[PDB]
Amino acid sequence: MDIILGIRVQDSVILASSKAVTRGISVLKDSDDKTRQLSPHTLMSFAGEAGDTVQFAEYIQANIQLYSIREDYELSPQAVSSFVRQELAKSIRSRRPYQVNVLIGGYDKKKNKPELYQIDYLGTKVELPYGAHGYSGFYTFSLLDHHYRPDMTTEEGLDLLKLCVQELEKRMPMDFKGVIVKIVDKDGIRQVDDF
Amino acid sequence: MTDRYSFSLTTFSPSGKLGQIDYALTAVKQGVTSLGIKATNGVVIATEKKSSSPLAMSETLSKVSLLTPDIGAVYSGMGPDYRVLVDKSRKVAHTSYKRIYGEYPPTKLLVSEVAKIMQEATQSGGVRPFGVSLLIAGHDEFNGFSLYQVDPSGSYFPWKATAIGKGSVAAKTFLEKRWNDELELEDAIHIALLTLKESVEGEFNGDTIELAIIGDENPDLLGYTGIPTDKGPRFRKLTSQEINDRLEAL
Amino acid sequence: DRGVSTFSPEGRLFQVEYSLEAIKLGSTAIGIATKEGVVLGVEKRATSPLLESDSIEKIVEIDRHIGCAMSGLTADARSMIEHARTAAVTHNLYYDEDINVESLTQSVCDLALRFGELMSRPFGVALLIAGHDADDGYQLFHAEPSGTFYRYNAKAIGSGSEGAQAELLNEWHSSLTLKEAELLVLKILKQVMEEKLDENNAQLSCITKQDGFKIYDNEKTAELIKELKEKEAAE
Amino acid sequence: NNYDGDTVTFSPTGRLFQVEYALEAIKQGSVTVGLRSNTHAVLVALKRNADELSSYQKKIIKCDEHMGLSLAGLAPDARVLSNYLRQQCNYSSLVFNRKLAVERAGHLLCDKAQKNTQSYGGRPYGVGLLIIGYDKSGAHLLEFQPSGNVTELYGTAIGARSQGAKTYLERTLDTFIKIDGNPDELIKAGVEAISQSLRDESLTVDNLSIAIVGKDTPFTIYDGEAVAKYI
Amino acid sequence: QFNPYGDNGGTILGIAGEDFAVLAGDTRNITDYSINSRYEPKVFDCGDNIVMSANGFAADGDALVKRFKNSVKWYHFDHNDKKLSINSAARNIQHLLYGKRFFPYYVHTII
Amino acid sequence: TGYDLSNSVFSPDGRNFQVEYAVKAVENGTTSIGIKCNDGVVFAVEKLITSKLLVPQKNVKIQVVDRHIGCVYSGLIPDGRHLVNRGREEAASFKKLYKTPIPIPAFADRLGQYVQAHTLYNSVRPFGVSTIFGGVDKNGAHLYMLEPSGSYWGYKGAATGKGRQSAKAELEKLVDHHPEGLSAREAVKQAAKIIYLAHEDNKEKDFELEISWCSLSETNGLHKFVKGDLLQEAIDFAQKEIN
Amino acid sequence: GYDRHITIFSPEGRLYQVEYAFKATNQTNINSLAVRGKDCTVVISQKKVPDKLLDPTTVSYIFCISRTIGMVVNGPIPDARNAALRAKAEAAEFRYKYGYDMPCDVLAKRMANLSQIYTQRAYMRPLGVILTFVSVDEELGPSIYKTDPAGYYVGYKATATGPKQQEITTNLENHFKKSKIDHINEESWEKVVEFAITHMIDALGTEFSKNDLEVGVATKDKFFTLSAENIEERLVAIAEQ
Amino acid sequence: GYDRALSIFSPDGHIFQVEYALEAVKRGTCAVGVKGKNCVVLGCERRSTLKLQDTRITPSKVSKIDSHVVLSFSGLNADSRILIEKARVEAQSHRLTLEDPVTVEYLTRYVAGVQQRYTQSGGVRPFGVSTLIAGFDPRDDEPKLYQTEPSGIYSSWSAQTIGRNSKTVREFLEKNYDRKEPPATVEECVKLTVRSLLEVVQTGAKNIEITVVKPDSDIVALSSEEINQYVTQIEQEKQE
Amino acid sequence: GSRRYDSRTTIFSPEGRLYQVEYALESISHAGTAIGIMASDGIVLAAERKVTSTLLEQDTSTEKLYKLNDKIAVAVAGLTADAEILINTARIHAQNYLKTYNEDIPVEILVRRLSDIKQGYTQHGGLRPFGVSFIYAGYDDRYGYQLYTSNPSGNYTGWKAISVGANTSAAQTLLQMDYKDDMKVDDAIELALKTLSKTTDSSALTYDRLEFATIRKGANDGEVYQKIFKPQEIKDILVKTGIT
Ligand SMILES: [Cl-]
Ligand SMILES: [Mg+2]
Repeated sequence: MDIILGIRVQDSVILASSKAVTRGISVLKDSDDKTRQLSPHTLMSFAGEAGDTVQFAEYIQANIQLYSIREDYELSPQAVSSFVRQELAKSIRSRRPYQVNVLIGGYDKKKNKPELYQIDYLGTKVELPYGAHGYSGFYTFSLLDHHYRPDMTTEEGLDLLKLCVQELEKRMPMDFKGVIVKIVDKDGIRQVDDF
Repeated sequence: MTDRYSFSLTTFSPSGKLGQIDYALTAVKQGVTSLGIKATNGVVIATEKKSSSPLAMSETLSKVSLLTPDIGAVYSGMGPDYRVLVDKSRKVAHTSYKRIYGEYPPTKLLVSEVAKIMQEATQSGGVRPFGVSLLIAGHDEFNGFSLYQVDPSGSYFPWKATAIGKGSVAAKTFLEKRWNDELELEDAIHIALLTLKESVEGEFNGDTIELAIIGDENPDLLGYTGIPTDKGPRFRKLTSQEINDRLEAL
Repeated sequence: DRGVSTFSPEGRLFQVEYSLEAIKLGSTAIGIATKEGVVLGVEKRATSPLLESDSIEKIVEIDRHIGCAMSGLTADARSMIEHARTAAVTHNLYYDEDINVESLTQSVCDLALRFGELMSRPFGVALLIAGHDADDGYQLFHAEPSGTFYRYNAKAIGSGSEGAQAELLNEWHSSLTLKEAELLVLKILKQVMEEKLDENNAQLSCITKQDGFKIYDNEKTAELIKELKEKEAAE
Repeated sequence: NNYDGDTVTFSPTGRLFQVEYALEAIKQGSVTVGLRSNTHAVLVALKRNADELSSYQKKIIKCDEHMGLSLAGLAPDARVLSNYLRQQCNYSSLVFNRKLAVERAGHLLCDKAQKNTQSYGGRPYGVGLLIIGYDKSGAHLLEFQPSGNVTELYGTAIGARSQGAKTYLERTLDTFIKIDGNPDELIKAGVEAISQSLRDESLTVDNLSIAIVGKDTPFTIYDGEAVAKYI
Repeated sequence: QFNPYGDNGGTILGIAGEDFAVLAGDTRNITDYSINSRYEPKVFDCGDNIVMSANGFAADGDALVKRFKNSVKWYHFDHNDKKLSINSAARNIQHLLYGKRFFPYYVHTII
Repeated sequence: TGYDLSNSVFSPDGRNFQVEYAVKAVENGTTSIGIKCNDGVVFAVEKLITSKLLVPQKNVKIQVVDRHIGCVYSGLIPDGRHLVNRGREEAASFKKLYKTPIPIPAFADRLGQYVQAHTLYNSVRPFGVSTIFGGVDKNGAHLYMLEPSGSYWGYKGAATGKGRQSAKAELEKLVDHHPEGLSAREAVKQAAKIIYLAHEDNKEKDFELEISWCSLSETNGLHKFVKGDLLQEAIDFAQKEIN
Repeated sequence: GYDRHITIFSPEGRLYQVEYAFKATNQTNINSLAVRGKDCTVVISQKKVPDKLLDPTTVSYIFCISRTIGMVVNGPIPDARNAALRAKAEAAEFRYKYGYDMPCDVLAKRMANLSQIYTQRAYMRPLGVILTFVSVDEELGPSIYKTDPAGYYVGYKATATGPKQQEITTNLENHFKKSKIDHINEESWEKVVEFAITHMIDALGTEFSKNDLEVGVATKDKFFTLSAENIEERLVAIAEQ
Repeated sequence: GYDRALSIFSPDGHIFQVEYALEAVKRGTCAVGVKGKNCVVLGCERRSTLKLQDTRITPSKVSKIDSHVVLSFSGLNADSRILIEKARVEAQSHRLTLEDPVTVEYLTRYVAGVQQRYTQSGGVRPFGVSTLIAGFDPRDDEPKLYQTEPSGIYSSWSAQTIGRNSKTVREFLEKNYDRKEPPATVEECVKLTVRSLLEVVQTGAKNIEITVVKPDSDIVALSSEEINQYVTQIEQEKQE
Repeated sequence: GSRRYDSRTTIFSPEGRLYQVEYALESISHAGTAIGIMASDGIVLAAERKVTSTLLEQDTSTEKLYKLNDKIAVAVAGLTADAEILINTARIHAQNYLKTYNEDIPVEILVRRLSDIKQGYTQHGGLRPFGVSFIYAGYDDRYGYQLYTSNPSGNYTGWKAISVGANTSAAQTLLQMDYKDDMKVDDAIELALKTLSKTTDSSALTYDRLEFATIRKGANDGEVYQKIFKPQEIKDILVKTGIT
């Protein structure tokens, strides 16, 4: 865990997540997918404490999938994010809190709008045009402040994202073994295989 | 050992009646008459002090009870059941309202809480319903003066004026003739005393009658001075002497 | 009404005695113990021809060395089997060994009387528990909802039990082979069963030291049925 | 009649019918005999079978190295009560390094059976027990009944047709009490005692069950070919 | 602050032959620089031809042995006087020790 | 009706029939007595010898509470044992908190409240015993008798069981003939006689006598059993009086 | 008719178990009386010791609840002692929690509320007793408050309880009609006890020895019971007048 | 807590509360399950005494437990919601721990176990519900159809019906369903299911519901017009 | 013990019916009639007060119609006290959903949960069921305007127009006659009142014996408004339709 990014453009949300899983002085894996599909039009990326991350992601995934079956209806990205926030807000005052930070990228089919939510382990939710967790933000936020425009296409968003990864690969101390990129739009969730 | 009665003692009969509630209402019917009348600038509640023995001091037994500084209550039916309800009603006004909002509850909501308690005795395990009907008179800033009846079922209704217990049927008819929307508080007290004389049989004086009002604020009954916003309780229990004064001009 | 754990004037628990009547209504189950193994067989008894008979699971594995057949309210047996399986595996975890057949049966029978006013009523199912261990060898047990269990050389339970038990009395001897016992279960099942016995409405199983507990295929049982019919016609 | 629905109800004559019905389950049970001398104590039990294909129901249970009982009635209830005795004997050993007195063993069983006869929901135990043991005050024999009543005796018998064996022991009292330092002769007296309760059936090799405890003898049970000596 | 553990010293030694086995231990018991006993045995016959010793903190060692001896007794009661094999004893002792994983028996055990 | 089917139910009389039914079980039991004396109390009981097979002296019915209180009862023997077990718990918690051994009147109420508690609910059965008990404390000797209802009083003499009326009559004579008081050693001898006289109401089976006593002078304020020479002396005294 | 076995309403709105608990009150066949003086409150009760084997000193239906509060019971002794122990605990707890001695009327209310619970809750039976609480309250002065199995309670000028209660009640009623006051206008408690005994003798029509009566007296800061000799002294004073 | 043993044995060896729960199932609207060569079809009756209904929002008779399994029922409607909820929760719980969706047999076994627990638990009555559970196991093309009942017994069926007049429709299916050759196509299976309901229903308007389940989470509910076409076709062939 | 006095509220009859549920429905059949009618542009809730007294305070009274949130209301038929227990639970459930998802609760979800509570009282606990039937009138952005009913059994169903309480048989026949799908709110108001006016056990239908409420999109642009009618407003709507 370490690098998770998010960019909301005109018609989609793009999430980029690092592939490295490191423990000690060993990179144990270089192809790790740090994300779970919560619903057909809602994707959550995650980063934080080992074990907690996946355990939390899969727990949320199960609850959203349960809701979908019960009501035969997909929850809006706003509704899923509020549910997730509340779970983390409970967690922080527990005996052992989930030390997990997340980005929730979703496409609201009723509004026909992409939405990106950034939620930290304390339960601090914000809707943003672009977001990041951990040390990544110290580079990417200023970069996106400069280069981001609200009316960009998905292809323009991917080039904007390439610009972030290049900067992180140049200035970050750790080797994060590239990123898996996923696009969330009106047609659902798909993975970019060549990045 | 332990309470093994975890099941309902009030159940639906084939006809759809809830027997124990009906029987509780029958107990209320046997009880002594009490009444309430709402005026434009106040509310009056009254009842007869049925003395169990002439050696008994009827002053010690209070049928009309303060619940909050602006809310009072009277009953018809089983006295012990009423006494515990007053204890619970006083406490719930604090625990579920005053300790949260820093002010006393409005009449309707306190009535609602008492009603809840009485409903639970109709459905919870190993208990019978309360064998009383309450009349709750009160005032609050946003609703003004109000008068409510609460039955053993937990149902409550707002009244302009009403009566419950022994001679309620005749007493309600009497109140229908006399009640109008322009009644002043003193006029309502007068009518209350007239209505109550019909149901009372023996002696009729300030020592055998218990009567209280929800009227103007009473700064003299507050117990302290210095806070302008605190102006005193609207609930006042009329003295034995004060009742006898109004019985001369009856 | 009356208490669940009440004694009758004769000195029996009403509910336990009534559960025994439910077991008599159940489908037949037969068990035979030999020195070469223990055989377990049951009547499936499908309520309708549309019911897929292979889904009727009245013979059940507890461990590799312990099998089980049931009769009565078979839904009640699920939690008993679950407990038996957990007891067997747990004992292996604690002691690094197979659990004795008798000790397993005793553990199942401890559940039996844990009812009252614990569960609300006794079990409405009897179990035939067959197995093998190193100490006492091949064993067959009859576990009732009274909490009692008897060891048997052979035993029948269910609707045709008293008729089948009288037949097992005459036929059983201490030198029976496994093959002889297989045919004997099929023979006695065919006698007490309402519908005509075949591979689809009757099921065989066995437990041996070498191969453990095995439920027989419908193909294998069919050959034993055909072998049985030929041998009876041969004299 | 109207006062036998549960154990919490007294009859108009002061009887507890559920306790008496539990007592009835013992009379239906197979016969078992208990007797002792000054040096040894012996249990003899007639085991019962369902049919010729079945095994014979085990009647005797070991509680400690110096104590054990025989049962008559509901076997699962004997298992519960014997398990409780095993724990109480074991508690005395671990905590106090002390073998539990046979008298205290009886007192504990009495109090355990009593609680079931005074509370709603539960039921009385449906079994009678004969406890033998050798402790610091020599050989002992107890008779437990599920009413709670425990009784120390020289000899006794419970179960079906137990009156025959009980009469014999009442006659033989003076003889068998002085069988000191001789296990086989004390058993012989017990086997002869249980024989007075037999009808049509006789004592066979897999039918008879004998147990013994004494001065230099731990509680040990004899079944199968080991009891062939005494037939 | 109260320290629940102590060190009672001593040492033990187990050797296995073809048809036999030995378990030896010294009889000295100590605390700090003082001798408590010159003869305090810590190698016990637990029944079923199993000998056991739990050396380190004697209070924990005695507690463990006492619990195992009791485990052997209940194995007989619950499984028709079956002999507890050495491998089965070992596994039983593992569960005794691991049950106190977060407040350990301070002993090195040998059977 | 049906008022007698459930415990804690008042009949139209104002009676608890279940408690009265428990009294019948007490009346069915063997005779037991208590005699208050100068500086203590004496307890005695009838033990029916059902069979020759009963070991003599080894089925003890009188029970000690703490070290200074004796308890004996008639009726359902297990119910009595349950009450004594409670009494011992009550006495232990009293001594734990207050240091001093429990006074007899204090102890009497502890049993009284516990027995009374078993008449308040239909989920429990009343006690099927009347319990005679007492001992010596700081204020001297006390004798009590407790019944299934929870009712108890102090007594000069007490008796319960099948031969209670015979024993009561004999007790009333002792109170009349000894106004200044009866000694401890005398009370043991009289106790033996009264059990033998009360045995006439249970004379099918012969019996075994059992006596205990607390006395400030004779037993130093502690509860002891009467055994050996003193027991045989009391038996001989009783044998001489019946003939 | 299971509505007569537990405390639930009958078709006519009655609680039969409560009514039958009232009848248990008279099972002892004892009459009690309570009156107030200027400085004191006196309670008297009949004492009947039928059995000769009883220790008469232990036979009592008057209880010292607290230093200031006394209580006489009309009803069976087990329920009487049950109520007494609970009142003693409640009085003690009150003092600890609120820092002053529990008033007689407050204790009466508390015990009445407890009694009320038994009339509403099914698993608990009513106690078959009537509790008469007496004290000299530091605010209200001489006080008599009485509780019953219904959960009813009230203050009294004077009161009586028992089988022949009505005869005693009217006897006292006629005296207070004549005297025109709420109490016994008397300085010493000794003469208030004499009044109580005298009017009980007149109402019941029986004479009393020292062992036929039981007396409790409440003064400021203490309640106490009289011995046989204290009563005998009191009986002599009545006889010589 | 309320402890009463409501489900208990009677002298003849019957548990009347379980048997009376079966009567509640017999009162319920008819439900039918027929499995073909490559599909399963769940047909359901809807009583026509209720007009002025809102069929958009009214609870559907067939419920999805997961994307690949469905549950229909006969009996008390309120009771069925509790079983469906528990089953849906267990379906997600199974995916979470085993990383694989439930088999139809496993899901049935769970639901059946819940029903059984309510026949020997204190303070509760049995579920007045029988269920038909149908679907396809993960990565499997073999059709599955199971039945459960209040007692807790469950079993697999080539075709089965439950509810009111179920004995009539079971009679129909017993002669019309061939084991050697089940309905080869979707149309054949739906037609046989509709035919079987037309023996009992009344009219083929808004009284019949049909749900078709195919492999790999392919579930679709038929509309009024689609079902009405089968009704029109069957009646014309009948007049012969 | 206590077994003697247990009514066994959660058992089946030999016919497979729940005794207490059936008897609770019998209780509800004597309660004041409540009608719900759903139109294309709104919902009407109408309810008849139980035999009014002239001295009853009418304006500051609430017996039949209760507000669950800004978008959902209920009409009650049965024990008012029982209904208030369930109403406060439903009010809380709606706020829990809003707190969790930052969205107003869908109507069906609220109905299902309230119905599941009622179901529980028929299957376990040994308590009597709630003697209450609800008509739920509400709006959400999924299904729009919705009418539901629930009863003591815990079974709920959706409706275009429905009645509960007294004379439902007669009331449902009249609604089934005059109702149509393209109906407006103002027409539904008239139908509701006309139906009550014919099915009423009273001599004549008056303002003081009625509670009335509408749920329209009659607010300003794409938003829902709840209107609990005042006494004078009921008086005016009764004259306007020509009943008085
Ligand atoms: Cl209180
Ligand atoms: Mg943040």
